[PDB]
Amino acid sequence: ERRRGLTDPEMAAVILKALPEAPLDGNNKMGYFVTPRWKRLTEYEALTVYAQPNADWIAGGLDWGDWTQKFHGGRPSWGNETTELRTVDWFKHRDPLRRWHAPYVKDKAEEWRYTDRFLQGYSADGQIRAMNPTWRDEFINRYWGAFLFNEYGLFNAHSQGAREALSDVTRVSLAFWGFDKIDIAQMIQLERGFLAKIVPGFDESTAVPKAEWTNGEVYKSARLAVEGLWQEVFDWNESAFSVHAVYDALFGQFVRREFFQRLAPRFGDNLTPFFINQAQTYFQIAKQGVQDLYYNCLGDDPEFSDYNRTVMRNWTGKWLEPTIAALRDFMGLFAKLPAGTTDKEEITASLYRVVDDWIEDYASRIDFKADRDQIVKAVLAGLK
Amino acid sequence: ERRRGLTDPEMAAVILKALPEAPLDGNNKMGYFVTPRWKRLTEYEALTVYAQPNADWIAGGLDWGDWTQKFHGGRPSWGNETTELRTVDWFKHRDPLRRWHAPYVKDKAEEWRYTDRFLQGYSADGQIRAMNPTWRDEFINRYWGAFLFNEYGLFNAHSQGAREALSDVTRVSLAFWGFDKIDIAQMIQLERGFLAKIVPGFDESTAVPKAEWTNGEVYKSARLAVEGLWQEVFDWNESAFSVHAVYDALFGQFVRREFFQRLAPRFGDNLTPFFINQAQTYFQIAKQGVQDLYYNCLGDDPEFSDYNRTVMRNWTGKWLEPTIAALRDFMGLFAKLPAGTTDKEEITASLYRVVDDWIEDYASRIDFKADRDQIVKAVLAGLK
Amino acid sequence: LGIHSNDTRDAWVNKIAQLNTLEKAAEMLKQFRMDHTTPFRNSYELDNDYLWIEAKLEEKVAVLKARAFNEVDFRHKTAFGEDAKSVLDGTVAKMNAAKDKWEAEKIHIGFRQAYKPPIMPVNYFLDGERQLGTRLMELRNLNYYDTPLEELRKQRGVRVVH
Amino acid sequence: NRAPTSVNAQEVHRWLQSFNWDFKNNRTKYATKYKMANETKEQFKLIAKEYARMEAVKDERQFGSLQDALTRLNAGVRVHPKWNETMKVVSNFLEVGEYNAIAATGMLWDSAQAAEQKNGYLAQVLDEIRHTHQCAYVNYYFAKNGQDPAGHNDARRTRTIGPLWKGMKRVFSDGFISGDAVECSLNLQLVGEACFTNPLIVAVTEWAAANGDEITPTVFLSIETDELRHMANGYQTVVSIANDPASAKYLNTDLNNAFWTQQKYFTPVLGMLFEYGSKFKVEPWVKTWNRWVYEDWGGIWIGRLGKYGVESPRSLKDAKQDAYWAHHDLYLLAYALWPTGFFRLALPDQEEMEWFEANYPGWYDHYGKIYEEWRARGCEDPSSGFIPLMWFIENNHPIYIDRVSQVPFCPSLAKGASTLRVHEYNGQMHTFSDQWGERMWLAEPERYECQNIFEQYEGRELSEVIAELHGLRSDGKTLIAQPHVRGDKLWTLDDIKRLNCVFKNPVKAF
Amino acid sequence: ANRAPTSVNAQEVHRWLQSFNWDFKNNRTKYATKYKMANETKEQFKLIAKEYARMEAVKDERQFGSLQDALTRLNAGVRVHPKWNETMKVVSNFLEVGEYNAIAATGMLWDSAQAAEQKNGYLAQVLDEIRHTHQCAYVNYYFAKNGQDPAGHNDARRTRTIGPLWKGMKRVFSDGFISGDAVECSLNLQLVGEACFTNPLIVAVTEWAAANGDEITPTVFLSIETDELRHMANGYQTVVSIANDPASAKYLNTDLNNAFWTQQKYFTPVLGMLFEYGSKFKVEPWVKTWNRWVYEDWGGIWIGRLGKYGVESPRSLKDAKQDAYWAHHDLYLLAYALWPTGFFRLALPDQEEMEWFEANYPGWYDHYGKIYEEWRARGCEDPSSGFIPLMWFIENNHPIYIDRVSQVPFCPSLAKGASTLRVHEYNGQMHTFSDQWGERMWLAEPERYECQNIFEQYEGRELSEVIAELHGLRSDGKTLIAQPHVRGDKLWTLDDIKRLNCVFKNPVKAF
Ligand SMILES: [Fe+3]
Ligand SMILES: [Fe+3]
Ligand SMILES: [Fe+3]
Repeated sequence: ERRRGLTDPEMAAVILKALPEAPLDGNNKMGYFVTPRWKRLTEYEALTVYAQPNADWIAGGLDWGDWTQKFHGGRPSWGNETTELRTVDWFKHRDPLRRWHAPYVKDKAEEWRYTDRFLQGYSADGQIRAMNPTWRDEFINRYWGAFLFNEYGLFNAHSQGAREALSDVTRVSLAFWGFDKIDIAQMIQLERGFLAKIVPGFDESTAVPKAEWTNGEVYKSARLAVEGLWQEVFDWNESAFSVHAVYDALFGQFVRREFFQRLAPRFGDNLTPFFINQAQTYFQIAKQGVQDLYYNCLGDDPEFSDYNRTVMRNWTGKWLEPTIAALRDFMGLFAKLPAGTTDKEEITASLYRVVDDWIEDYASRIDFKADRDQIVKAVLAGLK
Repeated sequence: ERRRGLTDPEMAAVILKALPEAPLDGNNKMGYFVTPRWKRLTEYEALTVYAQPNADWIAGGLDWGDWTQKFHGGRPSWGNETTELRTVDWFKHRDPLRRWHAPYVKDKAEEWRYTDRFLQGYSADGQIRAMNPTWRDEFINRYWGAFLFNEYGLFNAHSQGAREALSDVTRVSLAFWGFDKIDIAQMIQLERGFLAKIVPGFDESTAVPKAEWTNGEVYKSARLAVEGLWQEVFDWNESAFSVHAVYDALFGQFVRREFFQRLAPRFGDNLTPFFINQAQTYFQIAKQGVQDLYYNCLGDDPEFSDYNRTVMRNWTGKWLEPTIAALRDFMGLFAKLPAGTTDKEEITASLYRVVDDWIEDYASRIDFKADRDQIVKAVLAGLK
Repeated sequence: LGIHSNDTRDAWVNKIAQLNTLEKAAEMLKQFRMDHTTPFRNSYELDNDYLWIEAKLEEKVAVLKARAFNEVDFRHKTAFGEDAKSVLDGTVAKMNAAKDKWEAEKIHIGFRQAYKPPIMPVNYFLDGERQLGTRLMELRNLNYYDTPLEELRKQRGVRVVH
Repeated sequence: NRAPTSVNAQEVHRWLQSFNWDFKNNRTKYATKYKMANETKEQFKLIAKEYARMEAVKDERQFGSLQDALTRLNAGVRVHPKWNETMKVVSNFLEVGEYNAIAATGMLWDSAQAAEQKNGYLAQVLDEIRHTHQCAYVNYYFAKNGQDPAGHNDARRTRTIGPLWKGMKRVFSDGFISGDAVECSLNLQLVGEACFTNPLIVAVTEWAAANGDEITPTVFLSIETDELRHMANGYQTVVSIANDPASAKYLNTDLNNAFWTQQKYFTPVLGMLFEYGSKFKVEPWVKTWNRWVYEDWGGIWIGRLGKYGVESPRSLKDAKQDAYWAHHDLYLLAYALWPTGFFRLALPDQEEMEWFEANYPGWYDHYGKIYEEWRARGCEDPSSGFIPLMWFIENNHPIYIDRVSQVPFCPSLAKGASTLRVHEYNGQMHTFSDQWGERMWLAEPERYECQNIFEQYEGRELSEVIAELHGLRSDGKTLIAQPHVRGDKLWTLDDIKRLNCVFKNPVKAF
Repeated sequence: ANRAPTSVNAQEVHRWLQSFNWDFKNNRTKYATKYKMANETKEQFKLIAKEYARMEAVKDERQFGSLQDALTRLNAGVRVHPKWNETMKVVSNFLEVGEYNAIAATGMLWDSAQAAEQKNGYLAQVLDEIRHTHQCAYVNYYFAKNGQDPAGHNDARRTRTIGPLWKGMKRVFSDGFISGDAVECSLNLQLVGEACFTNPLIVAVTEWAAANGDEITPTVFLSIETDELRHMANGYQTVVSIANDPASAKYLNTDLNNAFWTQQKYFTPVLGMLFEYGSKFKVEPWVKTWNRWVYEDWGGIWIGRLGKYGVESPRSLKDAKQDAYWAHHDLYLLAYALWPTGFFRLALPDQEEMEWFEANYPGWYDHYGKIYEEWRARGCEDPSSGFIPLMWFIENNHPIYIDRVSQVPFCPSLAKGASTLRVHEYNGQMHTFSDQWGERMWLAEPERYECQNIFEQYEGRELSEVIAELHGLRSDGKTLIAQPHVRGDKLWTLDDIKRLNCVFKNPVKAF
């Protein structure tokens, strides 16, 4: 049948005859010319950096000349004109988790199989018998279910970055961030489907949560903000920064951590916290990469740090107002909780936790002057 | 440098010359004579069944003759004398999850890496801040930590079975059950170590939980039952059965599910539920396997079913009273909670849930006549 | 001489380093885009270096505009103080009024030459790209093969050298 | 207390269509003549976690094979030197194709309005990241474990010296992402992947097996396992545009331009890399190209879309007419310019010349005569002071770069296409090798302004260009590119410097 | 939000493991033991169940990726010399039984330990032994599915029970592992078994497999090898835990000597046989390999290291060295004479094999090679000859005995090696011994050693009846799994064996 040069005696003899005495170059490191972020070059950098064939007029590019084929009108395939942020090298960014495709989908596959085992054990254990029926029928089904559309719009605000990103490291980072968002939306739907399976009369149709998202008053401003982030922003860097360093960091953090992960445990719902643990893990993972790109690389750029920080403060001011409006509207979800679930003191404390985290992690890195008390009072206007 | 026969031209020519024109036999299935539990024979069955070289005087063995070397005094390497239970074939058992070593360590490694990511995300998210301090300091540190020793003793109750199990399928199942128990104990200690890392002044030494387990009051009957199940039983089958179908199924299920998995979330603790989810997953998986071994294979044995059910009901009666004592003593833990955490109605409801699950899953499979009200009353006698 | 560093790039780096006001820098960038960047450019003298020089000029203009504009102005105004939304809308109206693909192409290429960021804010400019490009592609690709290459050559105004 | 239950991917995917909601600005951000219908369904019902699990299984298989048994077998070294050289180009060029396919499927994800079509595109986005890293890993493995890592270790910066890389960028970078998103989907999925990339991956595995290479099969078979989803993606793109009239106005023009774009580069380049880049031949490229383009693609795959308005490209006959000799003409040019590459090139030896004459009657009297003349002048001996580009100069055979496709061509010499068109527009001259690319330029002159190697390097000595762009080996002197694949008598930068070869713009004579 | 990303690694959990055990009255070993394992005995390796799982799953991933993907595409299972395919049948199945019984041996040792860290080392080895069991089984499975001759690879678990080499395999690698004192079992398994033979054997097996075109065995067995450092530490820790117990000075050395002799009595002839007679391409003479393994590597470095705890080199070592030189040649004579009882195909040594033998074992030819030439002339490979070498043994008055204790076949009237025969009748039963050490073992502990040998079990039965009853047939239903050659044609059938009319006799009945 098929003869292979590796095993076929005649072909192998011919190859071995052709072979040199020793390797023709002693420098056997792929990517040796890449500057390592850490002590020595990692597999991740060797496989990613300089895969995008930029010419030097896009900062950091190793190529020369124009694109071979441009858009009608002359728009370059990639260009400095697609974002306001400037830099001396777009290839400077490193995912602090150093994840290329293999480690990335390995981690997500581990999560998927662990989730499968958890759901099987949870159903066989009958742990649903401890869940408050009103919390499950109203809050998980309708409002937690409505948050899926928030995650989905946030996922979609990443497509134009997947197209326009000016380097391979930024492109892979952005793709992994957006993929995490879609994963979270699908995990919200998965929990709803699981409830439909183990709870008679529970409806996994997305119609009730979708009507809450598109027509309800608790998620109105969140939807307006998400629609703006997704379809009204053409700067891919503005999109990534404002999704992750403004809107998600405040609104989505408060909704996931300070409301559902906080209140579900009081209603016997250990099932939603299981999925919100995954969401929080993904957020915390993407935060390191977002901070690397926008604070370590662009915000600290040796030539454009000041201009870049001006632009990010601009974006922060632009997207803080709708983010605060979204938080204020969501504040109306507390009036629908059964009496005694939570007091204004706990709500105030959790809002302060969210805002203080956002100031430590994002606002202060660009010298954006945020008033935590002013922001908390603006959001608390929606409570009482 | 070494020449390999596969790639070396001269050696490969010699080997290829020696090769037959076609395979000498057509039956290329390595466990073809094994009776498959499912439609076709599995990799798990092929790799496991009949690895133990039992002679045929041990039910199901395919070898002949006596052991070549025995114990001093004449005791066989393996013999029918090590267990009361009788069967027509010790190789009938199948793990319903079909776990041989590769899928087993694959799942555990998945869980481990997921746990690491979850802990990194939880510490980065600052989720500790919402935990009750008294719950963390007294109930995680002292009592959830003390349960570590319960799990460790249950794990140690498997060593005789690992030496004495009469087939490879039973041996592998027993080993995986024991390994899961030791894993849970280590996960309790790991949670305590995590809390010592993220909470200043939290002490991860086992001295406090160990003093609770060895000298305390809420765990005394649990410790006595565990010491007996581990060191007083010389029957490997009685050990496995009583640990998994009597003691763990009632006491450990109540402590893991109806106290900690139920009350930790009422105190802003989503961290202990994370590990109790793994513990419950393991318990449910081991339950499937235990039910196969004891109810499907031994308890439904075509010629010893009545005898095996007699022996299992005897073991159940023997170990149910010490398990009830464990639960009655652990009832005293409720008096230490903050007032209003739970009422007698909730405690009774959880007790009935555990007892009904136990009767459904274990007690009724051997026709053991268990009074749910009598069991629950005996346990509730220790509420104060 | 040099592919990635040479004297032309050095001379233009020194020329750019001497721009202090956003007005002069934006004027220089607009003039450079008319002179050296398109098929309709005024000269192919800088054909090997103009993309890099334009990137340098864009950096200088962007820095000056960030310094000189306020947050709303940075978001909504061109480097020449015009309202980016009005400029975009007027260009789109002109494009929608275009009769054939020749006028449409002139409109699109002129818009890119005049308003490419950092002249117009990126959001407005890429919205303009979306709409104007749709119109240009619809006009161009209709009956693409109908015109014989001889007639097409005459319409493009191309001098046959071989 | 219940039966153990989970949820699978399809149960979640059932509701994914409803994930998208209606609002005024829910529209694509990219210029497009078409409108994708917002009820398009995807064939594969994947969620992100299920996609991760499927890909992670394949990744374990492949990386376990590479890390353990192929390394023990020394499989990275026991490959024919010519195939080791071919694999530098194949892997790095394929890697740019995959990398740009990530951005192209991002544009498609933006363009689709049905959430299911978006999901299919998103799966391809993740897949293209996987494929980029797999091809990169091929180069990384051959740099770490092969007989000659130079070019395997720095192709990302050393590809940019030679002319073949420009046409590769046309077909697999700019043809994928620059233009109408539907046009880019045709360039990528309908034409690029269906016609060429999938069969190319399979054939490259066969040709790597023949030449002792077990790394490329291990990786490329794994890549190929993903391509049914991408074929469904391209099919669904056609289906999702078929009901709007823009489809009937524009789809066949876009499809023909995409087909000519991809073929103009892949017909010569792939045949060259198979026949001249290998020791053991699997199959002549005439038959392979005929089966791929006319039979597998133009016949079956294109026919499957007749109900949606798709017709066979009107340039398919022109492509077939031009295809026969194209790769031999191209190998003449690529070898003559060997110092600009990042790979070592071999002259056809006696056995190869016999095989070529058997499969391409007339090959010897033109190509083999030229090659024997180059050999007798010492094209392989560093001290000869001869580079075959000098032969092209002395015999008045100017090499041009096509303005649109970027493909080098020598019209006075080529046995295949021999048409030269030179125009002057606004003080600058453009050279065209065929009617379709020239019309492309005349319709959209601002889409094609790439500078060729002759314009960039005009008036520069070859050794200066090689030094500036890092075409040297780790010792600092030997060139990465070579005119032979032997282990001794390598050419140095000083050998190239002595020739005193200076790049001239071929159009200046006009 | 607000805190550093933090996690807990295995070392931090393992630092508290020794406290997991608590004191109560019945907290003792359930097995008879002369020794006391000290608590506060540490383990070298700081592992927890989950970290163990992750590090083992990494290896599993690499190994099964190799096997499923690249070695399958390369036809590695087929392109193996036929002799090595046969040899791998035996090596894989017998090592499988060894690993499987190591599971129960380490379960008993985990029972015997009182320090939690020592318990944990033993537990990790329990899981490792399950892994190795499944890995050896997977070797047999891969060769059954993809190799040149599945028979023997596909039913070895029931067809091993026909032959006499399997009984000795059970004695050393099953009963020696689990029957007796837990410390004696540890000496058999860890100090002697793994340290002296199994660990070097696995590496040697990969060497010979690679020489013979096998890449499946290197792929699986290097993976197995990467776990043996922890198992060596387990054996060492056992010795350390009993060092301060006065029982050690009384008993440790005689247990170590008994264990070493047990292991060596089987592995000296059988491993040399499998290496030299079961391969085409030779890596090394077994005499030099044996001297390096037992006398130098183990009796020197390893035992010398243990010497600080009162462990002295075994007193049977000199006898073992004296008996090693011809042991495997004598054994292969016997194993080829009884080829129909095997589950693997044996070959006569060819001309270049005989030249290698006489180059490395001067005088091999005039004894062994002359016998093999005579058998070949008798048609021992030809099914129509009607000649089984056992018939030559009977004609020439060379009774073959089975040692009561070791189960090794031996022919005292023919062996260039030991050549001793002891027969005693005890209480109506006769017992035959080949060495003084095993005779002392039986005289000391007669109720430990009551294995029936093949001659007592098969006494009076025709060979074909035994083969058919025990499933020694290929799937066609008539061809023997065992063969006297490794060629693809002229395979013996149950009918040729039935025409032989070979009826098993008990050789001790003559006394
Ligand atoms: Fe691809
Ligand atoms: Fe693809
Ligand atoms: Fe082992």
